[PDB]
Amino acid sequence: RFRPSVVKDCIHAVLKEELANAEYSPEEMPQLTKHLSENIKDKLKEMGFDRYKMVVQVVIGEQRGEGVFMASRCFWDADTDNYTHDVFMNDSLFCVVAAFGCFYY
Amino acid sequence: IILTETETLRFFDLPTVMVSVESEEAEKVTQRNKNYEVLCRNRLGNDLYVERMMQTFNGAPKNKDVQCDKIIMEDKGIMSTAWDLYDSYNAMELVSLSVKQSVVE
Amino acid sequence: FVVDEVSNIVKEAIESAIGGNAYQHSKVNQWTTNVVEQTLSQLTKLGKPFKYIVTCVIMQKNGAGLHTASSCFWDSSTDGSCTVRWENKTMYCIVSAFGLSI
Amino acid sequence: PPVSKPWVSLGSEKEIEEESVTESTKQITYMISRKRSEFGAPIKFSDQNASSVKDAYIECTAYPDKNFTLKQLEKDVGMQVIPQIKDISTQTKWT
Amino acid sequence: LLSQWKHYIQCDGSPDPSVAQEMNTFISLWKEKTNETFEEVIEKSKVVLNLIEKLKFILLETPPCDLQDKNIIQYQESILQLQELLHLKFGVATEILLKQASTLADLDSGNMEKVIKDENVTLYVWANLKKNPRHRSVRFSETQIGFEIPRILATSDIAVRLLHTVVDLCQFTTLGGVYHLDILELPAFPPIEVTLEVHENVIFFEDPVVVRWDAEGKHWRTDGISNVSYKPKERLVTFSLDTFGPVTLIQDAHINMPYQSWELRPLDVNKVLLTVTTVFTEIQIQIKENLCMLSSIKLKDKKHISILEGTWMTPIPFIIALKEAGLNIFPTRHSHFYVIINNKVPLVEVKAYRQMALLSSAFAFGWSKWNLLCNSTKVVFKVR
Amino acid sequence: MCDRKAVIKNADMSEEMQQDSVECATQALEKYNIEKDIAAHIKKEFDKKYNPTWHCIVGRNFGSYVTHETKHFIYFYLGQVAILLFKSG
Amino acid sequence: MCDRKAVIKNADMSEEMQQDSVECATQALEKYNIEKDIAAHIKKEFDKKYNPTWHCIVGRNFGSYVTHETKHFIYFYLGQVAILLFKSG
Amino acid sequence: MCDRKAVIKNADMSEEMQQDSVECATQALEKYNIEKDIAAHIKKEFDKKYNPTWHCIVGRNFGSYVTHETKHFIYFYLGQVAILLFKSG
Amino acid sequence: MCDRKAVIKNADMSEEMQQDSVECATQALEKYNIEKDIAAHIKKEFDKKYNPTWHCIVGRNFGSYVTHETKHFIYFYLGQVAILLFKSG
Amino acid sequence: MCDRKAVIKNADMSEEMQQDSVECATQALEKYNIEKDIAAHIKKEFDKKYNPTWHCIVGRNFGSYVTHETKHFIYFYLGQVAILLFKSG
Amino acid sequence: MCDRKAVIKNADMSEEMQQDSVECATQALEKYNIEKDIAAHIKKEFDKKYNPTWHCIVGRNFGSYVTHETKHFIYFYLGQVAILLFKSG
Repeated sequence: RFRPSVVKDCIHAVLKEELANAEYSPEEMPQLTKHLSENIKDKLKEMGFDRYKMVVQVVIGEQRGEGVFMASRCFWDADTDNYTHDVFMNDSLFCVVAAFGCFYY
Repeated sequence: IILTETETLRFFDLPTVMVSVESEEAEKVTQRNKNYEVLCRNRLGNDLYVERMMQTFNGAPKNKDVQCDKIIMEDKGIMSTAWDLYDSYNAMELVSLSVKQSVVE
Repeated sequence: FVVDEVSNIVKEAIESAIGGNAYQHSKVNQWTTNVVEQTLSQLTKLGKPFKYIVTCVIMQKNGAGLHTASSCFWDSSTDGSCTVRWENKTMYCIVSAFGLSI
Repeated sequence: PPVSKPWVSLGSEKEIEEESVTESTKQITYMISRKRSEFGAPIKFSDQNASSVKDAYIECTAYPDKNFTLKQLEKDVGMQVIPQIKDISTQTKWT
Repeated sequence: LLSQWKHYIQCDGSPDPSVAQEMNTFISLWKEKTNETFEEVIEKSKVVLNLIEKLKFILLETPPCDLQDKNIIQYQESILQLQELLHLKFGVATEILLKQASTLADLDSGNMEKVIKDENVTLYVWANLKKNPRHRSVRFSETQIGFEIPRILATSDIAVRLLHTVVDLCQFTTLGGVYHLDILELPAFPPIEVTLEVHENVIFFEDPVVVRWDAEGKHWRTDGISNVSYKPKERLVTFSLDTFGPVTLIQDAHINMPYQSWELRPLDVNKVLLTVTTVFTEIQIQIKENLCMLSSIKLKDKKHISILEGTWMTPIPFIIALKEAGLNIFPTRHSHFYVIINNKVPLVEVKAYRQMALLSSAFAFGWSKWNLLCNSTKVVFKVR
Repeated sequence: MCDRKAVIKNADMSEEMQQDSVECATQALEKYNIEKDIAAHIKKEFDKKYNPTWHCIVGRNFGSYVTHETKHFIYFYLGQVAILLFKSG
Repeated sequence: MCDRKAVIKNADMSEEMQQDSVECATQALEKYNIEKDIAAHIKKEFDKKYNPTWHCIVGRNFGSYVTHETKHFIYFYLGQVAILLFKSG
Repeated sequence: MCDRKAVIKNADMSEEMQQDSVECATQALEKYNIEKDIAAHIKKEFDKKYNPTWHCIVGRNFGSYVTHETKHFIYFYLGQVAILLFKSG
Repeated sequence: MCDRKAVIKNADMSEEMQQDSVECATQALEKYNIEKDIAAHIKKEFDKKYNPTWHCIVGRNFGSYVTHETKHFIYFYLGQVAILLFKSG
Repeated sequence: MCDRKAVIKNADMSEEMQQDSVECATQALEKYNIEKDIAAHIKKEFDKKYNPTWHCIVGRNFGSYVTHETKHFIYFYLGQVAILLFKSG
Repeated sequence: MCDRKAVIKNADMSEEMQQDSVECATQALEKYNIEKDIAAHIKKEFDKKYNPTWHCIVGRNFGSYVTHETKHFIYFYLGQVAILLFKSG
């Protein structure tokens, strides 16, 4: 079964590992977000959720005093399918990672 | 398979700071900035920025436990057979006629 | 999962909820709610055997950069993803809808 | 003695009604029935990277905006503990 | 009370509805039970109607001197709560069926049609899945009941539902139940033509008047209804509605309580037969001990087979059953306002009927035409 | 009037409102039969005349270890139905 | 008019708009049940009436360390609900 | 290892500590047979790990109406034993 | 070292001083049991860290509408205790 | 009045309510001849008077092993009719 | 192996557990010629398999009125012996 707290802990571990010294740069940054989304997806594979489709979304942006809102309304089977998220935020950027695990019948 | 719409799932909420100079709130912004600078400059009257204590009074929670009274649980078996019925009746009539004969003397 | 149909539904929900309104963070939460609620309602009215995951990003246009990337995992023949970016003079709205067959 | 004055609404409840998030539609529930023999189907799942699909990544580029040079110090933010006092009801399952 | 005990064992001996604590326990179990199907709601609706009927029997059989006002209002509130919760559970089960069947906005089914027929509730649901403006005649299969929806309703995402369960109600009676016509949202405004079928248990001696329920006024009204046409051979009522809602067919409340003649003759010492001949029908009723039964009906000198025939029951349920079947020969206190009667003194009537029943075991009594011409203080009748 | 005797088992209360809890339980068992509805009636009534959160446990077989405010614990039997009512918040 | 008694705990202003804070807190407790809303109403009206630089916080279990202006600090109870209101701008 | 399946009925929780509540109830059912000691074990372990002022109700026939702080409510079944664990205070 | 997980609900800082808000609260929860002293420790430490115009509230059931400096707002849960840290001025 | 002497064989009961079982059996045999209706009349009167969790077995040849509440087991003879009345629930 | 047929007169159970009642009754009739020991065998087998508080009535003349839990009732004949099995408690 998809465990949101363990998935959140692993997501937080990767976010703290990678984004601790990361500043804003639009040149390196699309590749960085694609790599982060793929890496979070692959580590949720390595956790090993059987018969579970995985949806990972990463939204990172510049910090300048801006106004951001991230939220989701979704339509799943509430007994088997579940979700989590994490937020990293430093001097130069903000990062949001959302994970949605959906059991397949 | 039951599929249900989930609730509000907020993942991130960053309030803005950057308000445009062309925005309608910009003059309120500038007046608030000037008032905050005036406050940060002036400490005239007594201790103008005196730090004060306050604390809500609630709680004092103590412990007593409750266990319901256990209904005592007993198995029992009976014998409803007509032969036992007639034998029992013969036994009580025999003991009644036995005890009825001792009062004459 | 029709990507064009999902994109049209997402665009209709964004235009119905946000509109031509300027940036007000007191109303950003309500706009975020209404966009994905309308999108989810229209996807369920389509009623194809898909679990739907609809997420919204709403971003003030102050010059700060933003992006959205999704690396996900499914049966690629049946399930699909559709991300739509919308903007006005003051807003960015990036809505991602994922349909996953049952 | 100070008489308890009648409360006079002063317009700051209107912005609360603006700020309050209300769900426009009821929660929609769908039931789908499938035969048990079709459950436990063989799995054909594949990775979809963000670099593999054009729609999987969307970027808003950064630009120096001279309009947003007015550095306010003054954002009004509201928060609360997760709502409802939660007077919830539980009952044992009665046969 | 003993008959309550007996048929309580025979029909619902397991649930135990007769005690008020277990009645509130039933309210409790219906609140606990979720996702109730229509068949489950019907199966418990039998218990609901049994409880309402028992409370009505208590209120009508227990004398008002022995009935406390608290008891009367408690039983009436229990009846109203049972009716409202029962209709709410029918609505919940109908919503469950609608969300089971409709599913998609279009469903790829063309036009969903569902007819469910029960003893008390008859349901017709049609869904506009195709949204075809050219299809405006919604006719349910195997019935002539239908609608003629406008083009906007034929293009809209609607379902039309029929649920067959200021008008002076002292002058007019509601007959055939209530037809709840509704436009529900599927999960310039011409009147909609509605064709309905009259209930077979109701005899309309005239054309029924179509009235609609002003829910804001909480009364029946004759406005908003046009194109009223009645086919008595097919028992079909066609009428145009400006706005859908609860709709019922009414007739004047006092039409057949007046009659021509009567005769109470003894069959045995413990049995009599009362033959009452009206303008429309001759009703023979057999009275034995505490039970009365509908012996025979002669509808214009033609024998009519009724469901109530052959069934013995206590006098007040006999009156209720005949009134519900439409064989109302039991007048009310307001019946003299709308019926031409030869009003006698109530004390003279009470004494005369007491001696009538005392001598009814061996004497036959017949209607006298000189009763009409004797005054109020006196009564004239034939004896043998 | 259901003749169910109130048997006080554990009560750090004052005596006036112990009668209030007994009367509220007597009213709640008369109208309701679900133990959570009885717990709904007793707690909500105690919410209107004392104010803080309150917690009511009604049933015939339960064991509890709860933390209550001072002068705010009562546990009693109304016949064979055990009502636990403690205030915490 | 909910008769919630105003028990002023720490008063550091003039009496006129101590009454206004009591009156303002009465408005929010009647139309709202969420303490964020009660904090939002008193803050912004005091922003509207006594310069747009105030701060309000409302709740039942909260103890602060705050910086205010002299002649701009109150903390009071309207019934049980504790309301702290201070200007720091 | 007693094969008693955890049937979650209502859980305003997080999922890791849904497992902790199930594991602690499994240890409490295995170690104690009186429901007051089972409620003592589950609540006290949730006092040390997730702060004080928790409440545990353990039984087979009880109906409750309880006020809990948010993300701190679970009510589940371990076999035929119903465990109500909510936090207030 | 109490295992109270730091859950951040709303943050407008850097990671250097989101973590500073986490550790100073962890020191303040351990040192003080009264929420006013916990808020006293948090604001005093951050008055000497990021200029002496901060404000702190420590508690469990409250709501605020506060005005904050750029890059100087955070609201997080240290286990069950809700702590706001905003700088005004 | 039928002179059916009551023979008490096994009564985990009280003395006043042994007589209540005998008298309720006396009216049940007098009113009803079918043993399932005799069991119906005895059970409900015990359901109404004490608690609605009784069970009644009426017959001449039946061997049972029933689980009863203590002070709630009777098995007696009324003529040639054996009546087992036990409470469980 | 005696060919004692099982005709099910009344059954509020499931099919796999009605069959277990039939098979246990067939074993109980084989080993025990006494109806209470037949009833003791069927009930105690059902106590350990489908939880306690079962009741078994075995005999050749009995009219009963019993309260049973849902999906826990049967009344059936094994040859000429009617065996009544219900769960309550």
